[PDB]
Amino acid sequence: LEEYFELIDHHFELRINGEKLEELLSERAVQFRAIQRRLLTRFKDKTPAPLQHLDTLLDGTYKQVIALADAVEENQDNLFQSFTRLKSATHLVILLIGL
Amino acid sequence: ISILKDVLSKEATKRKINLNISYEINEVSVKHTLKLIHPKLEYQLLLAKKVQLIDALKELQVHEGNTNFLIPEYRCILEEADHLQEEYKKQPAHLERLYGMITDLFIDKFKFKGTNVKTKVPLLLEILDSYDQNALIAFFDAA
Amino acid sequence: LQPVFTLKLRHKISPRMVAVGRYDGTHPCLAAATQAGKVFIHNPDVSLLNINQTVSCLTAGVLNPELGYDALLVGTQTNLLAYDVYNNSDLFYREVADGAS
Repeated sequence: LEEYFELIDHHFELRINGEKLEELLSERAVQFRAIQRRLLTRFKDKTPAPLQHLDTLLDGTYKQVIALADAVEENQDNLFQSFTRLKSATHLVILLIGL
Repeated sequence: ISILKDVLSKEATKRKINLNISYEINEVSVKHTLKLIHPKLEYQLLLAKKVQLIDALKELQVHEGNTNFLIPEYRCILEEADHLQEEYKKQPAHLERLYGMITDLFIDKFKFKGTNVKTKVPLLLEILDSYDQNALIAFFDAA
Repeated sequence: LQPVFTLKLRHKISPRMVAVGRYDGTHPCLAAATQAGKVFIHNPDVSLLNINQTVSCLTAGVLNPELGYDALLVGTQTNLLAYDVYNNSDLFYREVADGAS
């Protein structure tokens, strides 16, 4: 009941980190969509105009989104490993309670 | 001291004096002057970098009221956009003055040793367009 | 004198693009260009109109004297749009190709 709780806490820390990463990816995606709509509006327009470095903001946001996606993937893998190890631990704990 | 040397020699040649100069250099003074200059050039470059994106971010500001999406980084610029824009008007004069002061410092600190380095200026201009302060001091000490 | 009324509108007004027009027929309102190519309308609340295009002219007047409404005109370097703000309906959306300066 004490070396068993630390695995639970590791699992839950990974879960919380995943939720944070996902709520950050949400904001990054919203930024990307907004800048993309601005660029589409500039495209549909006939008259020429400076891009005002909107493409640079788009590139920055795209880099942020890719970084966050890779982070979420790695967190998913870590969470899966932690879940398997926790399954083994709780197997042992049920065994030791049934004995 | 370079300006003083030149102007006093000019006055002497005017008034027929033929004075005697004897200078001296602390080999760390250039480092001190460059450390003095560095904050000003850093501030000018940050000024330019923020005012480049001010208007692009303002185009995004007019929609969706900026409740949840704008990054805090550019959110720090959305407020002070006004002061940034009104300082950008005066920035180019300060940048040109700083570049001139740096090139005069370089030319003079090589002139005291007896050299003539009026030719390496464009490389220094390119370095300042990049402005790697450590590469800047390296170019100062090396050539 | 003294300003008989004052108010602060949060939108940057483009300089030469301002008009006053009774867009409700008897209720005068303010039409003024803004950044991003949007034209705002102050009724006495501000209402936005997505021109989605950099405005270059703006006026307001009586274009058909049969009715008593002011028509909001919006010119762009390649377009020209009359707008009945009350019953939102284009009076005419002409494409100039010479510009609206």
